[PDB]
Amino acid sequence: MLTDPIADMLTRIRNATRVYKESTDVPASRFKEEILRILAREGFIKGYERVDVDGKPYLRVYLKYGPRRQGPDPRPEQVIHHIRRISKPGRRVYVGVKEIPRVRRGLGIAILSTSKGVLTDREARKLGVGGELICEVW
Amino acid sequence: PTINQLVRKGREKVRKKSKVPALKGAPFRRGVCTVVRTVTPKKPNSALRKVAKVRLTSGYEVTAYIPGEGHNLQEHSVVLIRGGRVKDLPGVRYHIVRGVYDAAGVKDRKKSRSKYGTKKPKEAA
RNA sequence: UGUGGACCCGCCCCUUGGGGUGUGUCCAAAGGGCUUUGCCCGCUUCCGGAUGGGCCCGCGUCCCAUCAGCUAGUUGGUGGGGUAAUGGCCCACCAAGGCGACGACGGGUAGCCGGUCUGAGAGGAUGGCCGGCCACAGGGGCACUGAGACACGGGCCCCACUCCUACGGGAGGCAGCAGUUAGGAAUCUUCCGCAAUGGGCGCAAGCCUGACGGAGCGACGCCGCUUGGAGGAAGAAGCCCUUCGGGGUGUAAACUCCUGAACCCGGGACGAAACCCCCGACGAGGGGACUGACGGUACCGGGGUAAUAGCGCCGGCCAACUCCGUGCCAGCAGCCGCGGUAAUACGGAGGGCGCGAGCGUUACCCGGAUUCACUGGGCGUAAAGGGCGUGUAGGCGGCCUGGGGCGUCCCAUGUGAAAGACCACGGCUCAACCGUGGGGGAGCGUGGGAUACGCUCAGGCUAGACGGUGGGAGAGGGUGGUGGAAUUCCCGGAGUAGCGGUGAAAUGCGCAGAUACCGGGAGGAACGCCGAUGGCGAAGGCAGCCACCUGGUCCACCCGUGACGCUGAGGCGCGAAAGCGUGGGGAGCAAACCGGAUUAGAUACCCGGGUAGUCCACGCCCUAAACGAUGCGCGCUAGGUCUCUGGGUCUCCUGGGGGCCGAAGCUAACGCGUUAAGCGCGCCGCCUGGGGAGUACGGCCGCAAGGCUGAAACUCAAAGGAAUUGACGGGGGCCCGCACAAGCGGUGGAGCAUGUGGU
RNA sequence: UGAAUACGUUCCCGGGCCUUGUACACACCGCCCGUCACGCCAUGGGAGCGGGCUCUACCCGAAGUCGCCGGGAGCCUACGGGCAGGCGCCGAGGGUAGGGCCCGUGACUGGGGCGAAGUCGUAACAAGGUAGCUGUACCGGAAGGUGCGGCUGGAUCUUUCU
RNA sequence: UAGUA
RNA sequence: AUUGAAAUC
Ligand SMILES: [Mg+2]
Ligand SMILES: [Mg+2]
Ligand SMILES: [Mg+2]
Ligand SMILES: [Mg+2]
Ligand SMILES: [Mg+2]
Ligand SMILES: [Mg+2]
Ligand SMILES: [Mg+2]
Ligand SMILES: [Mg+2]
Ligand SMILES: [Mg+2]
Ligand SMILES: [Mg+2]
Ligand SMILES: [Mg+2]
Repeated sequence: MLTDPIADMLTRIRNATRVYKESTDVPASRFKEEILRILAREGFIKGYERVDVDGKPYLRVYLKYGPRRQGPDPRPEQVIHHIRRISKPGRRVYVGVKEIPRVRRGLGIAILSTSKGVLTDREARKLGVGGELICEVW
Repeated sequence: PTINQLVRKGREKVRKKSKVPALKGAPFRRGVCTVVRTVTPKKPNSALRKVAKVRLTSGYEVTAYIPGEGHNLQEHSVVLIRGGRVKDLPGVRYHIVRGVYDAAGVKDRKKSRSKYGTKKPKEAA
């Protein structure tokens, strides 16, 4: 049926970015929109925007890459190196402010859903809340 | 396995077993000798290797190995056992301790005197 | 006598049996000492406090499902008893209930915790000592007394055991401290003291305390310290090497000065100020005296002797090499492995390395082992995808809005004993040890709050799923029917000597006329060409042609429902071949079997025959290289090419299937690569070195054969996967050489020469 | 002085290049499987004999608490009652009959692991000399061989052993 | 035939 | 004796 929408998305982005595509549709939800803002705000993507495709709501996603590169294999470095579900339908992961992960001594995100709303780790830490630990990007 | 599966079945603990029933753990056990055959080994080796069968205070009757140069052991000798495989002698999982009971020390032994069980000498000493 | 308290009844408040209250009934007591009329130790009733405890509840608490069904006080009721008190705790009567895959019942094992050890952590293992809770006091019942017990040094009965016994009967219980014995690899003194702390009785003095405070024995553990310090040769002797020059032990000894562990003398503790007495008032406060087991010890001063070193190791891993000895012997060995006359691996030497009052060994625990993988693993060929479906429980679940606030997050607060661990600062000359203070924490109760995510409830959507209509291909399945080619048999014609069979043969069949040929008939099984790299099915599997009955599936239209979904333990059903039962049938083929061959033999391969069986009906079995060795579903990620079946606007485009090649990526590799072995989510099933073994036991199923589930002892240091270079093949292709063929001359036979074997 | 013969490369021996399959690497004089025999070890089945736990039925039942009596039948009484004693229920445990179950011994008997140089073959690895494996079914000193169906995890377009 | 590259 | 052996004289 489509068991995890959030993961599907996290993956559509993993997959597209690895053949250096410019854009990617994902079928649209509010919670999906949210994660994308944090993604955009921390400059892992250029951004997103709604659309309609065959009568139906998608969110186009504008990926972003490094500069073309030197020697044999000139493929760019990649702005999103690592994106990964953590809470999952078959095993939900919840953490309190005291146990929030510090992805990659600082250089990394951990998107994280709380009662104050969807938030990065430092956001959440400073707001002092924890929650369902959605995923991590670096 | 899926987590649900792990929740249903768990992982199973690994329990490896004793390489040595000198029963009750016991770092040593008392024997009375029974037979003092001589055994040929295996694999790529040859030599006449000294052995005893031993009735144990465990109720066990087992083949143990007499280390060192010469020995003083026979049908009623009465030994201590420490366990220690031989390797060339399949089914030989224990050692006789030289220097306790009717097992002799080892005469004229100068180097590894503590094993072999042989008191310090008095030559220029 | 009734401050009061108990109980029945009533009323009030409170809310399970808590307070209060009114009548009625019921219930107290003990005396002793004096510094004797005024104190002290006591007594009785009540409410309270403090401390200790009883019972109830939520959650947590090992292994086996080869233990799957358990239960008659059993589950609940009414009323009794019983208790300090709830309750099938016990009893009478009524009812038919309770528990279990979230593992009841059964079997094994175990006192639990603070903590200890290990680990980076998660976790694993553990519960000695010290502290907390439990249980037990030779084994099994029971009660009495009492605030408390169903009582280790109280009682009763039964059992076992030991002792006394006048044979009737009695006595007894170290799992208190010592100590004896027995088992055992192993575990101490029948010690000093009540001086200190604590406990019990006493108004006190005091009496009791193997609690305790000490001493004794164990290097059993941790810490401290000694066996000397500074001089001292181009270097003694001895012992080891030696290319005979020399090298090593080695500043090491000798010997020169120095200090002075041990030992002798002198002095000598803290731990102990209370209770008690005297002043005061039996208070507060003041004063005073008694008391040391450790002990003549610690510590101080004086004197003063150069005064103990062992164990393991030196092949690699792992720090340290040479000579002799020994020859797959004697022996070593944690693992790989050393030893067969030159051994750094064995045994001794010298020397060296490591620890040092220790050093080795065995056992057990965590580790390394991400080798049960939550953190943190896997399944095409390495161990591993269930033979396929159907679907039960369970796990999981699209887009939008709203309510609730169970999951989840945050803040306060309670709990989290002391000891331990940790950081400080002290005290024994240091430390070990010890003390004082500090700092933390999950988990759980309580109050308050958040609502993104998960849950739930209400309503909505249409992208998932399902239906409608119209169209399609198909060896998908079941039933009946029917067609022609071939073999075998029977009848007829014609016709003659063999046929068949092999590498070669023989058995065999044939003059009762076979083989080969023409006609006719009977019967069973299987369907040539079409035919494919094809098609259908969930698998197994499905193939002449016709008809009937019936399943799945694809497309187009975008019409209907409105998440109706995915997976699926167990259950049920299907499941090739062989096999089994009853009854048919039987042409060809053929285990077994009977013969012919071949061979060193030939229970085989080759030949001639041949029963079961192969086919049909009904019923069983339930397995497989049941193979894509690849579970099912969904979403995402270049292309090219061939092909089956649809549709369109028909160079081609858009589906659905079947193949090959290959982007990215993956993989030990070989390979996979929109038909994933990619990137991801959900669910199931499975693995955890090899042999023993798909064996044993057990349970279930089967008429049987047998199937499913499925170990251990013991043993090995491997068993494996893919690729590499070789070598090899009674594998392939291509080449060459007096290699064979084509030739010419010879050895092998004779006599002798020479060399060798042997005698 | 002075020949004969060579078509040709299928065969035998030695060899060169490419490719293939391999369980060989002491490299085919390679590896390797099963019976039989010898020794060591652990183990399954097992008639009887022995010992323990245990469930069900009936019967006997100490101590003790509780219930009833407690009499013209004993003792105390203030006549209310109390005590001695007797009856009962339950009850440690015991007995008989029946089952289920563990331990021990076990005559007789099945295979298994391991052990420097024993015996018969030659199944497997090269097309392993009849491709191999495989479920099943008969058969045979042995390894195996046949039948039926399946899979590629098969190469090819005179006769055994070391 | 056993040990031995 | 033969190679270190087992076998074998
Ligand atoms: Mg040694
Ligand atoms: Mg681990
Ligand atoms: Mg399959
Ligand atoms: Mg299903
Ligand atoms: Mg200090
Ligand atoms: Mg059949
Ligand atoms: Mg039949
Ligand atoms: Mg035949
Ligand atoms: Mg089987
Ligand atoms: Mg050989
Ligand atoms: Mg050898």
